[PDB]
Amino acid sequence: MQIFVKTLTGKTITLEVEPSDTIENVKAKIQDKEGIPPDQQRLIFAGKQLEDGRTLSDYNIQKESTLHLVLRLRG
Amino acid sequence: LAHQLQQEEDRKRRSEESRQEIEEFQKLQRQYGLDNSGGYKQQQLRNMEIEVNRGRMPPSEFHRRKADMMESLALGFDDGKTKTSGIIEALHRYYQNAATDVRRVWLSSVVDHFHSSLGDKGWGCGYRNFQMLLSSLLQNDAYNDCLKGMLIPCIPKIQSMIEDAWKEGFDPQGASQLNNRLQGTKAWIGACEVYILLTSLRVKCHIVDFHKSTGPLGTHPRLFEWILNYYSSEGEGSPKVVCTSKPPIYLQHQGHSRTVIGIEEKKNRTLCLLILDPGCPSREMQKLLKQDIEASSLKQLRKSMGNLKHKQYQILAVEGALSLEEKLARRQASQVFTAEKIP
Ligand SMILES: [N+]
Ligand SMILES: [N+]
Repeated sequence: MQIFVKTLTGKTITLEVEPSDTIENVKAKIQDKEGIPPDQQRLIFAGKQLEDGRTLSDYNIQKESTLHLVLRLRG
Repeated sequence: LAHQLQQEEDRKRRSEESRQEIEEFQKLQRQYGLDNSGGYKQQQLRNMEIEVNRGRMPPSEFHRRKADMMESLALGFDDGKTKTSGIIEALHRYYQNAATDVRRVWLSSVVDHFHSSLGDKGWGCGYRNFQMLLSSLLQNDAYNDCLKGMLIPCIPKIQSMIEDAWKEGFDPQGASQLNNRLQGTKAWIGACEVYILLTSLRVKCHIVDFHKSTGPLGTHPRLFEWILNYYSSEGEGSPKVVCTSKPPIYLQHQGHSRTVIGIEEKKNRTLCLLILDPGCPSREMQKLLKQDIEASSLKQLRKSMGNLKHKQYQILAVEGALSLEEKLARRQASQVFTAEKIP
């Protein structure tokens, strides 16, 4: 299925994923298309930061859902 | 008919998804200070207008404060109204004279505390930490040539100065993450921004990335040990309280940053960080100034390993000055932006 990944500047990419994909796997797929190491990424969906070892299944991610992507460590 | 049934459900699902996404994006852009909704000047005025509307501040006084704010912003200088001085000297006195559970304590050099004002409350932390660090460099003769003629900048000036580092060519990927602009925003910043700012001023510094916990129960012993190593000296005749020449350490976790101004080695051999928070109001900081320090107040400054359980910390530490050639080398290196990682 396709999902979208959108940064807080509005930059958007599409990813091909399965529900069984871990959040770790999704961060790898983002690195694959953008070159951003997974340690620099925080993914948020429905108010929650997504945990590496959980699956898209775990969070009800649907086709054409958008995950938001926070980059680096700021505060 | 069948196709229509599928198309309608999909449309409805998509619309709900879109509404949710838009609402979340808005909330996040706003939290991170990237929604372009204005800056420090605006927030100060809005929050002062609340103070008038609530009846807590005379309308004339709003005009005076506004006038003074505008002068400070024109000059680029922090107005000092959130500054508290003398904390290091007060800690030195306390550790020297008071019965403590401490074997040895190392302190950074003189450091002024800055908290957020009405203008930056909620988002100014990283900038306020930069101001604390800079206050220490500005009293240290090693940095006289690189920092000659500088006063503590106001937050809008710090935002300008970061932009200037981006314009020179530092960290273009980091710039793009913040829309290439900081003035007129409430943007959260991190150690990467503080790095390129200091580097652009010819200050030699580096980031160390404690990217996962290294101890039991999610603790970060490596972090504590790195700070001990930074503050401490090899041996000899070192006194119980050592007030070093070293600058404080900028400490970032996700959502907030603070300034580490020293480290205690307890008699039981455990370590405790001494940390200033730009969220602390002046009245709380003042308590450290009294001759005998409350137990709660000292406790507030002291952070043991149990108190630092965020997943990832970064520090930025200052190490001396750069030549122009070393600055240009670091500017080029910042194109593919990396930091030392522990472990
Ligand atoms: N304040
Ligand atoms: N702050």
